[PDB]
This record gives sequence, C-alpha cells and structure tokens, in this order.
Amino acid sequence: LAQYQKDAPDHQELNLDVSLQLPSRSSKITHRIHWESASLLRSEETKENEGFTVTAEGKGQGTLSVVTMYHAKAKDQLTCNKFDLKVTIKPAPKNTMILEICTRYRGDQDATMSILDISMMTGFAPDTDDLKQLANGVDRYISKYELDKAFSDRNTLIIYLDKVSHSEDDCLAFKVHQYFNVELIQPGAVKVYAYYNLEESCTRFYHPEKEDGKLNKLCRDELCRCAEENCF
Amino acid sequence: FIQTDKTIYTPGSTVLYRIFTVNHKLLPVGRTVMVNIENPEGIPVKQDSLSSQNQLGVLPLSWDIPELVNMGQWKIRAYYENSPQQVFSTEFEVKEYVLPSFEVIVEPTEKFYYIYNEKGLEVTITARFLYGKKVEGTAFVIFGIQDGEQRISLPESLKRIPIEDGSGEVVLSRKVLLDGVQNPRAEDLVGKSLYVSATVILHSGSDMVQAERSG
Amino acid sequence: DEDIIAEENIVSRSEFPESWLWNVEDLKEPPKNGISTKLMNIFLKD
Amino acid sequence: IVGGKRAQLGDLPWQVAIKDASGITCGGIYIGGCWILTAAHCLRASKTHRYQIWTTVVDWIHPDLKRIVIEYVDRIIFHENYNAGTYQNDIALIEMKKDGNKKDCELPRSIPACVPWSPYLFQPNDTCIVSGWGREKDNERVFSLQWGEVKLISNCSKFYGNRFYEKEMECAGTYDGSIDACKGDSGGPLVCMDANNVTYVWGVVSWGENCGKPEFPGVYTKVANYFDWISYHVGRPFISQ
Amino acid sequence: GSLVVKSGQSEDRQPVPGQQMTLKIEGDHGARVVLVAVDKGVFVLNKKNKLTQSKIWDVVEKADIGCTPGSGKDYAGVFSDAGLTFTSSSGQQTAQRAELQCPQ
Amino acid sequence: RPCGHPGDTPFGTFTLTGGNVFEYGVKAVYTCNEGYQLLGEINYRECDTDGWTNDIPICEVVKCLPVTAPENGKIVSSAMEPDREYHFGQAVRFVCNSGYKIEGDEEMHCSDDGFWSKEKPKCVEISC
Ligand SMILES: *[C@@H]1O[C@H](CO)[C@@H](O)[C@H](O)[C@H]1NC(C)=O
Ligand SMILES: *[C@@H]1O[C@H](CO)[C@@H](O)[C@H](O)[C@H]1NC(C)=O
Ligand SMILES: *[C@@H]1O[C@H](CO)[C@@H](O)[C@H](O)[C@H]1NC(C)=O
Repeated sequence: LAQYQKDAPDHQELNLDVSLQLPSRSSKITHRIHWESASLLRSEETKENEGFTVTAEGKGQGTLSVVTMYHAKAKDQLTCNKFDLKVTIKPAPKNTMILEICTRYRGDQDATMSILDISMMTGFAPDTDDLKQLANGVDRYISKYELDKAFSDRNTLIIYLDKVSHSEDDCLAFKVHQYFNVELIQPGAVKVYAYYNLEESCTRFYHPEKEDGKLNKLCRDELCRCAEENCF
Repeated sequence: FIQTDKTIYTPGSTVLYRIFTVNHKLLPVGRTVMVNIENPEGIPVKQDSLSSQNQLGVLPLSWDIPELVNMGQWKIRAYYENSPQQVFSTEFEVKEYVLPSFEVIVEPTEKFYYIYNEKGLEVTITARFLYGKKVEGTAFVIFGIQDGEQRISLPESLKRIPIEDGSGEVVLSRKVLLDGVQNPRAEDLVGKSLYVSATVILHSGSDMVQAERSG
Repeated sequence: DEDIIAEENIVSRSEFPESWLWNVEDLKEPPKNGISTKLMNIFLKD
Repeated sequence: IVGGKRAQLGDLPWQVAIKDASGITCGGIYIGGCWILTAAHCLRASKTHRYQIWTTVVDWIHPDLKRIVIEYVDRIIFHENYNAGTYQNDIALIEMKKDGNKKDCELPRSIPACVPWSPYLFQPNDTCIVSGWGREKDNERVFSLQWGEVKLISNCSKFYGNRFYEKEMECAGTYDGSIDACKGDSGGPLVCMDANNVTYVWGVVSWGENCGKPEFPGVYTKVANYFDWISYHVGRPFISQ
Repeated sequence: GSLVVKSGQSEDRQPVPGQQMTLKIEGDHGARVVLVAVDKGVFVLNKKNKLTQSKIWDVVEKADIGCTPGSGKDYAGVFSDAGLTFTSSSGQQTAQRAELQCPQ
Repeated sequence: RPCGHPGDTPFGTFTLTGGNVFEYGVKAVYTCNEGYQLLGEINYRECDTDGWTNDIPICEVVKCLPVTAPENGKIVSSAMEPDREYHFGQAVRFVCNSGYKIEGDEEMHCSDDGFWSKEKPKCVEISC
C-alpha cells in the first residue's frame, strides 16, 4: 500500500491542440489546452456566418460551444410596451390651443403613482388658471414650484397622478398660450411612467397638426435622411 | 491588495487596477503573482503571471472589457506564485449606466426601530447635487419588511412628499406596519428588519434617482 | 450680434471621465521632520 | 512569406500595418492621399475606430521610434458584392483621419504604389514581390518584415478548378520554391515593377491555401478588375488612368 | 507613517472646469504614491469593494495566530492560545498544533 | 482664445509648457509611463488659432522576445501559451526534466529594455 501511494500517478494527461482551419488567410489562432489552465475559457470570434472546420489533436477531453450573437427583429413593441398614450393638440375656440392627454395602463391591475412630463412647444406656455383647476384634488398634483412660475420661462411641467386606470383611458386637458413666435416650432412631448420603473415608459410628441410626433423624415428600408427644410 | 479605480464599469471601458505586493510585515517585496479574471458565472477568462520586481511593491495592470458581455459581479483573483492556497480577491460590477448627477440620502432618525414606538420610523430624505448645491423636487417613499431574503412590500406605506430645500420627512406609522403584516402579534417582528426605498425626481424631470437603506 | 461671444470661439466641454489621474509620484523632496511635501500641478476635467 | 529575407526600413516604404488589441491582423498598402488598400475579408468590424494603422515599422518588437508615425482610422469601405463563400470581390478601402488644422495627412516616409487599370499591363511569368507580416513554415515568428519574389501563373483552374475566377482573382507562386505569403500576411501588397520601375499593386493577398505545396499556389484577388470601383470612392486624383 | 493630500493653493481660488490646480502631497520620504480621481456619481451607484485602511488592518488581523483574548487553562495554554510555542530542555513544552485555523 | 482640453492618451500624462491655462501659444508635451514607449516623433500638441497639433500621441507596452525551452527542459508557466510576444511585466519559469538540474536563473520577467531580466539558463544532468 505504501508503494501504491508512491507509484500513485497524478492526473490523466490533458494537452489539447485545437486549430481553427479556415481556407482563407487571417492570423494563426492556435490553442494549447493544458492541465494548469484547463478551466480557462478560450473564446474565438469569427465575423463571417459560415460553415468551418475545427481540428483538435492530443490527449484529454474538452467541450466546443459555437454561439453566434446577432440582432433579431422584434414584433413586440420596444417603446410604450406597458402604457398607451394618445396626445392631441387643437386650436381653442395671440394664439391659444388645447392640449389633451389620454393614458391607459396595459396591465391586469391599475397602475400606481405616475408622472406626466410635459414639455411645451417652442413659444408656448400653459394657462395658469387651467393648471390650478386640474391640480385641486381629483387624484392629481402639481407642485407649488410649477404653479408659481410666470407664464414666461414655463416651458416644462410635471403633473403627478395618484393612479392611472387600466380599464379605460383617464383624460385631462388644459389651454396653452403662444408667448414667443418662431417660424420653426419645435414639437412638444409628453412622457408617462410609473415611479417604481423608469424604463417601462411611453413618450409622445405633438406639433400643431403634423401627424404623430415625428419630423418629416424620408425613410426606406433601414436608412433615413432628414427632410426638415424646403424641398428646394 | 487589489485596488480598482472604480466600483462599476460600462461594457467597452478599461479596468485599471493595482496589485500591492507586500510580506507579512507589510513591507513592499518583489515576487511573481498569478492573476485570474473571473466572470459572474465563475469561469476564469484571462490568466496571467507577472512580476513585482523593480516595481516598489506596486503592480499597475489593466483589463479591457468586451462590448458584448454578461452583466453582474466580476472578480479579480490574485495569489502569489509560491502560495496558490492564499487567494486574494476583489469584485467589480459591470453594468450599463449613466451618472445620476445628484445624490439621494435616506437617513432614519434612529439606526433601529423600537417595536413599541407608536411614532413609527421617521425618515429624513436629503437630496443634493454632486457639486454641493441642494436639490428641489419630489420624492416617492415606500417601506418594506425583510425576513432573511424574503421581502414583503407594504403598499399602504407609499407616500409622496415634497423635497423642499434639499430636505423631506416621511413617517411609517406603527398602525400601517402592523396592518401590512397578516399577524396581530407584534412580537414576531422582532428579529426582522425594515428597508426604505426613496425615488427623487427633479422638477425639470430630466433626472431620477432611486436609493435604498435596508437592514 | 453685439456684446456676445461668437459661436466659433466657444470650446465645448468634452472631458467627462468617470476616473482619471492614474499617476505615480515619488517623494524625493528634502524631508521636514521626516515628512517630504510634493506640490503637484494637475489640470481638472470638464 | 515562406522564404525571403528580413526587410529593412528603406526597402518597401509602401507597406502598412493593421494591428488590433490582440496582436496584428494582416496589413494593407498605401495608394496615396489618405487611403489604404487592403482585403475586405481580413477586417470585418463595424467597430472600426479601434483598428489603428502602423507604417514603416519593419520590426514589431524594437521600432526605431524615428518617423514611425501611426494614424487613426476614420472610415471603412467594403465591396457591396463581396461573397463570403467563394471569397470573391475581396477588396476594401481605409480612410485615415487628420486634425482639422491640416487639410491632409502628411506621411513623409511611405511612398504610394499606384493602381493598375488593365489586366494586360502585366502578364504571367513576371517577377512580382509579395511582402508582409506572415508566417514562414508554420512557425509563429512574424516579428520582422519578410519579402520574397514570386511568379504569376496563368489559368489557375488547373490547381483549384471551379473555386478560382480569373476575372476577379489572380495566382502567383513559385514551383518547388514554395516562397509564398501565408496566413498572417493577408491583404498585403503583391507588387510588381515596370520597365521604368514604376511600382504597381497587381493584387492583394486574398485566400490561397496552405503554403509550401507547389501544386497549390497562393490565390490573390486581382486589383486591376476593381480599378473603377476604387475610383468611385476616392475620386479621380493621383496617377494618370 | 503618514500620507495627506490637500490643497496646494489658497482657499479663495475656486476650482473651475479645466483650470490648473496645485495639489499638496505630504508623506514619507522616498515613498512612491499612486493616485486616482473618481467622480462621486460612481459611489452613488456602487460604494463597495473600496480600498480603505481599515480593510487592510482587517486582513492582517484575520491571519493572526492567536485565538483568545488572554491567558489559558494552564501555563502551556497561555503560550498556545497567544500564538507561541514554548519548549524547555527539562520537558515543559506546549502541545503540538496541527490546525491552521483557530478552534470554533 | 482658449483651446480645448488636449485629451488624455492611455498610459501617459501631459504637461503644459509656457502658461497655466490651455490658451493660444501653449505647448502640451506628452510622456509615457514606465514600461511604455512613446512611438512616433510627434510628442507635443500646440494650441494654435484653430486647435491643437496633429492627432494624439500613443503609448505602447514594450514587448519581449519569446524564449524557447532549454534542452532537456520545458516551460509550462506564464500566460496563454505558445511562441508569442511577451509584453512588459509577464514572467516565465524554468523547470528541467527529470534527471536534469537547473544551472542558472530559474525565473525571469519582461524588463524595461524589451529584453529579459536574466539570461536563459541551462539544463545539465544531475551529477554529484
Ligand atoms: C517563365 O518566366 C521566365 C521569366 O524569367 C521565362 O524566362 C520563362 O521562359 C517562363 N517559362 C514559361 C514556361 O512560361
Ligand atoms: C488552361 O487550359 C487547360 C484547361 O483545359 C488547363 O489544363 C491548362 O493547364 C491551362 N493552359 C494554359 C496554356 O494556361
Ligand atoms: C529600373 O530597374 C533596373 C533594375 O536593375 C535598374 O537597372 C534601372 O536603373 C531602373 N531604372 C530604369 C529607368 O530603368
């Protein structure tokens, strides 16, 4: 038994030589799998998607895993996956318009506390009287910080909601006045989300009668150029 | 001793770290050190064997992070070549992030909660920008009870408070605490802990920070 | 216009490192009660 | 390069290196202005900014640091009809960026190597020189720049058959000489000299096969067929068509 | 020894983005000092695994060979529990230690 | 007219010459760290009426030539394997085969000079 522990042999020899053999020329990536570095993950990347040949030789055992990373098209919505937002801006009956925002939670239960992040269009500002009327109770909240600012330099606003319904749309509206006049008006935006998760949000843009939120883009297949000026 | 320049890194950035090589008297020495980079799964992905000689006990190294990578707690494992049984480690998180530009501090009045305190756990929220100036905004504070690793949120304890002059206060009432758990016997809560989560949003709505104080 | 810096004369800030000043300095100055003070000039980031 | 001798700084100025973080991957050739001619197959990263370009390096371990100027990579240009299976249309362009202070990139060392316009300029059995940083025998080595003489051979379908395309490829190899660029020196220059010693880029190292066996010569993608393709991207400046 | 990093200029001059500043470093003669400047935003996201002096002394104290605050059951236990081996020619000696780790 | 920040190159530092703020007429000289060489004759950037001088200097790690195993000996240490460049810092080990004793320096690392800290040893038969 003492001679058995003497003639005791250490470990089964591990020495793999794994060569990537490509018909084309690039560099020469060789791999020496030894006992001292058996657990070392040896990753080799290849940009062309193709059948190729792997040639291993030597004593020992190994595992080969070919895993290809890519970009897959997504049917499911990447933006506004958990919230529906519809924003409309219409001329009210000096230029004043009416902004209407209707949101609905896409869940089984009601949404909790949410944030309405409203950015004005360049040159427009909310009506002070209208904000105070929305802010009183009714499960809404506009901070004093927002309500005290003058009509000028009031281009951002945050309306706090105590909850938003999942059963139907909760809608609000208020008047917006044109305090600055510009030939090119930048579209405003509204962003709804729940306080416990900022990633699950929805953002819509508005521009006085310009479909959706988007600028005049020219798109085909993947590749879009800006078309936000005169045709010629 | 391993020192990384930061605690968290984005995919693509370079990790700069120094290994200080001393003896049991903490005096700088020149020896050979084996370094292993290890992914959150546990598989070593980069081994190396360097020398501390002519380096005055300081060994400057760097490791490049691939673009496509698995997030989570990575590890650097070093050990002297002569002593492979004494393995020193440091972790660094890999994650996609942006700087919050401000800090939120959730500070309870006491470092504990007396089970028979009717006032409950009063917490002060202090938010200030990273350059010192205070922060005006709104904070959503919510409480929870932690039992080992099982967290039970208390929906009734949700509060919305104004952050005025960089400071706010929010109280978890004892009644809500007892009502949240489905056990009238308060003695069972002894041995458990409370955690507080606060989300502060600027009035501009351009930054949001969630912070937590558990245990 | 009048009384304003032209657009081309404004150099935008671009240096926003999360960590920097990964430098090495040696204290070779004549000691004062065993302490050697070294004044080091650094350029702050943006 | 199997055979050949160690290159020295003055000999082949038009040689250009491409080195990533993990060693050096192939190498191109300077064709004037701020443009480099390489193979499309070797570099295939839409994460191009890290690629870096070295010139007049000759030896990878002890540069002389004198006039060893290296330049960043601005933009890559791949052939639209590149085939990955047959290695057809294996050509690509490299644009080197320089600061806005100077209009162009001034590299006073490397010499342009012109572009061929017709496949009839040079014929087989002509003395051509392919040079780069490849691997002689199977030895890794590849520290110092190697160059060697090769001959163009006609109708390469005798050795490769259907895989070869004479309109878009060209074969150069020495019988029993085995002097053949191999592995690491892909996309490199296949340079041939004229009667005036005007230096031409007849081809770039495409795919080939295992060096050594004279019954399998190296295959290089022919430059003269893609003369008009380069002109569209780099304009009409430089050498007379 | 000691190592202090402080302002190498006056306290009227305020730091401005890009402005040169002087850093006063005072430490032991001949010591090699390594530096690092980190944005505090990093620590707002993660403030763990940070190198401090307290953690260094922690590692040292965890590799200590003593296992008791003091004394022992006998005169040999005092030496063994305080991380010492006493051995006299007359025969008074401490028991052998075959455990790298302290008893639980 | 103040130029921009000249930018930090990896494994290197820069000093301003002729002034204390990135203004017109200053020079920014670069110098790599220990174990890193400054390849390229261009090492400075100068604030002109437009911007700085051409591009940004580069710092590369010095490399050491790979060493084969001595006769009747093998090298089974170091990094991820064969016949490759060894950059600054890395170290190798020599262990002679059974029946052969080492005759020189057993360890060595990649020194500053792009050369090894010690010379390659020999493996001689065990003799008493
Ligand atoms: C091959 O090329 C050489 C050029 O040196 C020429 O002399 C020889 O005749 C050629 N042989 C054939 C078979 O074309
Ligand atoms: C090309 O033609 C035949 C194909 O039938 C081929 O076997 C031969 O080697 C080539 N001949 C010449 C003159 O190139
Ligand atoms: C061209 O190269 C040959 C090669 O020896 C040389 O003799 C000659 O001088 C060179 N120049 C011209 C104009 O032929």
